[PDB]
Amino acid sequence: VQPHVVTVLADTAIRADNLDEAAILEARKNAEQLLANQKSDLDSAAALAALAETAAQLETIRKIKNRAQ
Amino acid sequence: KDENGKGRDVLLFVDNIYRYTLAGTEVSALLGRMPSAVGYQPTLAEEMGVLQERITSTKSGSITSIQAVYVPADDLTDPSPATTFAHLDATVVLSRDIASSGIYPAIDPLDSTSRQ
Repeated sequence: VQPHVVTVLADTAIRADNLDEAAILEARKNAEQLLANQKSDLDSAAALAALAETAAQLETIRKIKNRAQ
Repeated sequence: KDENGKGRDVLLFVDNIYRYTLAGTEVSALLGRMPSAVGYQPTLAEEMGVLQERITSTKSGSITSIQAVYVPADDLTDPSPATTFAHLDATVVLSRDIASSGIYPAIDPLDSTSRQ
């Protein structure tokens, strides 16, 4: 507290009236973990699959260049 | 045969038998002959075998032969190299990409093999 300014450095500062926000903090955690799940899926499912796919049979084609027939 | 002995160790060196093959190609059409699957003389296999068979170390003497093998268009699947492997116990193959890397010599480790 200062004669004009007050700062509140709270660990967990939540706009609320009652100590019952447990119903919304879990919702926040589920949102974060769900978006993490989206990250893990779309990074893996898109790339890692396509990572293997794009590298399928390159040398098979590279050797059959020098075929003059 | 050496007196009280046999023939000696024979050093033989072939310089692009592919040239001989190429000449056989050159002549075949004029010979009234037909065109192989690419254009070679059909008789190319038998003539190559005839050529190779008179080349051997026998009960008499030892003959050591080195063969220069040009590879047309740098292709293995050409009929002539293919036939050639059926003739060479010692196979040594070169690459263009290895030389493209500046490595001199540029022999490929893999395909060059030896029954020894």
